[PDB]
Amino acid sequence: MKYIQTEQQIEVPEGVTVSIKSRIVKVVGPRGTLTKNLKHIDVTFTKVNNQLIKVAVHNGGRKHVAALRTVKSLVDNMITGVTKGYKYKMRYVYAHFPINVNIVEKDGAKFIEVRNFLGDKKIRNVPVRDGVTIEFSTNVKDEIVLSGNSVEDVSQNAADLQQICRVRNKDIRKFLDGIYVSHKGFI
Amino acid sequence: TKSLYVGHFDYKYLRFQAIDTPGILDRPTEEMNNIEMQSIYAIAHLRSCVLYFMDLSEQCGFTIEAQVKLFHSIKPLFANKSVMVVINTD
Amino acid sequence: STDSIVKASNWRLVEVGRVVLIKKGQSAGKLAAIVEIIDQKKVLIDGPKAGVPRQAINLGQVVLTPLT
Amino acid sequence: PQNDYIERHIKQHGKRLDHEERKRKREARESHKISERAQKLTGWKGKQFAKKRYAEKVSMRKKIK
Amino acid sequence: TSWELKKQKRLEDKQFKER
Amino acid sequence: AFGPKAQRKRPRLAASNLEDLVKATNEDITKYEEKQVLDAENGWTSAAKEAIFSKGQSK
Amino acid sequence: KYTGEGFVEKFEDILKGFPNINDVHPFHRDLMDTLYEKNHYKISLAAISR
Amino acid sequence: PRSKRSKLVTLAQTDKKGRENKERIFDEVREALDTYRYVWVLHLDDVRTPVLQEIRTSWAGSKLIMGKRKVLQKALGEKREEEYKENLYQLSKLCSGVTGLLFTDEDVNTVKEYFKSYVRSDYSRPNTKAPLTFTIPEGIVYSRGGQIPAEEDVPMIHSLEPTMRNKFEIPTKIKAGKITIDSPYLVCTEGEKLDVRQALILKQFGIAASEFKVKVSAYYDNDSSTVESTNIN
Amino acid sequence: RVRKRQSRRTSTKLKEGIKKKASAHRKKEKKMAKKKKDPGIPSNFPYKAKILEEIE
Amino acid sequence: KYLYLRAVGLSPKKVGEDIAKATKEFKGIKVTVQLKIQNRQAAASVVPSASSLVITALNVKHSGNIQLDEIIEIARQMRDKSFGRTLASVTKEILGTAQSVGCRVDFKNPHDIIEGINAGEIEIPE
RNA sequence: GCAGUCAAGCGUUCAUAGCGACAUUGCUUUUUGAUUCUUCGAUCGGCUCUUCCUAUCAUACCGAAGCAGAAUUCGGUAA
RNA sequence: UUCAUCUAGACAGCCGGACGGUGGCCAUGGAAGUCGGAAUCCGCUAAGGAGUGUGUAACAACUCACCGGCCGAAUGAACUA
Repeated sequence: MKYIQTEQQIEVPEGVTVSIKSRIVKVVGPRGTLTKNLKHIDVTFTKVNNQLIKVAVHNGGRKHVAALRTVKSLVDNMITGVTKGYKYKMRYVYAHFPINVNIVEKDGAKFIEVRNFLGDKKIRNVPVRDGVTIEFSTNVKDEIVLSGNSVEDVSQNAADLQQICRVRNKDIRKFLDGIYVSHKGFI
Repeated sequence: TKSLYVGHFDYKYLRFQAIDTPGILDRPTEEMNNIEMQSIYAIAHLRSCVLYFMDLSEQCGFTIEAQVKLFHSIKPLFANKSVMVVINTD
Repeated sequence: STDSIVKASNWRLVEVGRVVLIKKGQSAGKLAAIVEIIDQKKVLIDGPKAGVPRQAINLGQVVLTPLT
Repeated sequence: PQNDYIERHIKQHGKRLDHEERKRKREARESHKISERAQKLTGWKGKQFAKKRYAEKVSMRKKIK
Repeated sequence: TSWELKKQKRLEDKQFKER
Repeated sequence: AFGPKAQRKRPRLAASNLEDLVKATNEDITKYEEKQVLDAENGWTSAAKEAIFSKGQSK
Repeated sequence: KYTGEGFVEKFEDILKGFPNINDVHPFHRDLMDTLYEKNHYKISLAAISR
Repeated sequence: PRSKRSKLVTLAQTDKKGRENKERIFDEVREALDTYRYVWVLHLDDVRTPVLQEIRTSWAGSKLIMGKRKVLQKALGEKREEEYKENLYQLSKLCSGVTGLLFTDEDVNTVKEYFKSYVRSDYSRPNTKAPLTFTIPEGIVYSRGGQIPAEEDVPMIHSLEPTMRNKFEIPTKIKAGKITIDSPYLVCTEGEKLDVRQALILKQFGIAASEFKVKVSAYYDNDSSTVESTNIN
Repeated sequence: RVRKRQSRRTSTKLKEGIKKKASAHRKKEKKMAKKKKDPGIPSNFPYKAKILEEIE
Repeated sequence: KYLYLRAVGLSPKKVGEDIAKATKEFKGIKVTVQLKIQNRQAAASVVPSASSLVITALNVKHSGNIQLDEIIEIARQMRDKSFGRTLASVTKEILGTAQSVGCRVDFKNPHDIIEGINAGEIEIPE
């Protein structure tokens, strides 16, 4: 009904620094820095005092209000990622064929290399995204951890991993081989 | 087990088939269930040898008297079937 | 220099005391002060100094000044 | 083969790692996709979809009654 | 008494319904 | 009878005097073997019937 | 004619694909009788045939 | 009328109570105040119904009224003006959470000694450290999970492996119907403020190794019409 | 590869026939035709308790 | 230790006759049994159940005429744990079990005798 | 199709008139896949060659199925 | 538009309770709230179905129905256009 003004609050801890011209957002903290463009959104920003940033929408509808809330959520994710970080643990399973997971540096591009998935000679290559670090978890069988500050890049890379090793033309009730996300969380 | 299960092996360059059957109770036989009538029809029809396992022991949750009772109950099927008994350890 | 530098984006706001310039009508270039707010589009203005009658008016007929 | 082999297999190994989450998410997205099929599926398929939905509404009404 | 306003109007609603 | 519900544990097609079903099974096996030799493939076929033999038959 | 042909193709796939519970072997016959109730079996298949 | 969440309706027998139940509790406490001599407040934040039933069966003559804090506050009186008897909001303010308000005609010291000598076993109830420490063995896990000789217990049911793997965050595999792990998972240490999933792990393994002893705060006598505060556990 | 699109041009024969269809249906409905509860004092009206007083 | 092997109509053989000789003449009914298990010794004895006690006091069917005093003796038999204040309430608790069994207490349905109890036409000796 | 049952709603300013969506009963011939299968009065079909539609037979990619694999069934995009 | 809930705290979330006779009766190889048939009662309660679904060979465990704690002000359903 054209709400005259709607507001959302964004809390900033002490170590974090937030810089916002028109709708570009830069967030700097211990773990690094992050940037995001929100010029598609048509909202208004303002600051109260070094710990509280308000986002406002004037004379808008349901979709505009939803955009306000999701903007708040995105900035909160940026702050959490620059402060603590995001860590996704994935486990790869097999019944007969041991899946061999390695890393290769090809033209300085950091590809993840999967071999012998369900007994195939094809070599599945997944490009690692910038701001993502892979390590093979020690003392835990067949687990790989993706760490970073961009939840988007981390989760999308994990999704690429679990999608590239999909099973084709076989009953999944029987064939359980694959790579699956075991855990999501912080560092 | 509620069904018949089959296995194969090769002995003396010949394929044999072993059949595990779920169970029989002593059951005066004008009332019995479709799980035991599988066992009965299998023992009656096929041209096999037949191995009765006794398990001479307090285990099994079943007494030796009941075991020999079942054997004596179903021995009419055994009239042409090449029977052996195995004790699996007064 | 590690404090937040969020912009402001100043705006001329519709508020009681906000003075406005009437760009079309019988007044046609006179000043008046918003005294009350009827809705998003209508307000009540009053200029006795320049001589405009107290009235309800749409905001398209006026233009807000930075003065209040 | 030979009996309920997949039931045995599920008892022994178990269904997948990503089975329950995906089922929950399918049940959640079904609410969106039902309306998606309503505003789409031009023609006979949309007509049949509407028929089915009406019958399902009547069934649940009678059940609650 | 921000809640009490609503509480009073609910009660007057009830009075009207009774009458 | 059959299904997930299946309120049917025992039959009514039941012979008593347990030797009787043995007498039955042997009779049935003998009858079966008899029918086998009574009514008694490898990757060749027989040619088509000529269309002239169906001339009396017509709408 | 097409609607008739579809139904009879489908029903023929049921009738020919399913076994004749008589006419197979006494062992399989008795097994499938105690499993599926031969009477119900034959009655359903006769319903489809008619 | 659209773009809402649909309420998942289900068809059960029981139905909500409403204001009639609360008015009934109100009248009950107010008519029991006139009847009995002493009235007590008991903080029972996390209980078992068999424990509460034991406490109730301990005396059929005395009354115990549970219910909503704000309803009992109104029955007693939260303001010094709004009150049933004198110096009663002084008692009513003590109620903190789940309060079981007891009425009796029995001596003060019997109650005082009973509700400090009464102690039972209970789960560790998260946001409360547990006096135990558990490394699960690094082989096959059993229904008690490292509490008795495994030759007594059986392996837990395969249906719990999704739960253990996802909700409890345990690293879990299964070789045939048995659940299995590679290394001994430590769950808790003594003097460690417990969390929800640790509590659920101990509950699943069946560990009631926490001391439930009911706390009593205050006490009010009708003839004297005075309050008296005694934190006794 | 996008497919065809129906046309919105009205081709006069159709609008004549529709006029005749409706002129016939109106007569048919008029022929079949040959074979209150006041809603009250609605809520959200703040001064509703005053209309109950002009009665006597 | 303790186990429950109800199962009626280590050393798992001698426990069979130890259980049967807890139900020598009575019961011929599916009663509940508690087995106190020492080293390999099965001290087995019946734990009282309301349904089995009722069916002693009386496809199969039930019509009892339990006479209103055998139910009181049953209520005395298992007012032990009972989670209930008075025998006058445990009797209702047992009359419900009788209603579920399908018996006929004295000559009426036991819910009508619960009505007579809580109305003040039937007395209970406390 | 005919004749019915029920009832979500509609309901001369009708409570006990009427209308009535979705469901559902009977008739069609049978219960044990033996049915020998069995036709009953219409006032076109065949060459060369081009294009178009999709309401997809095959090929391509997917979804669901007691889909072990193999093969197959149902369906979505696709001319 | 109508009907309902709400500072004696509504809706959503988390947490806890979710009991006792009782593993209610028939049935069965086994079925304990949840393959099925028919009862569907009382007790203690703040509330807790002889049980809403997942599950187990059976128990277990989880869940909702219902109650309570934290949260602190509006909310839900059916209709019409």
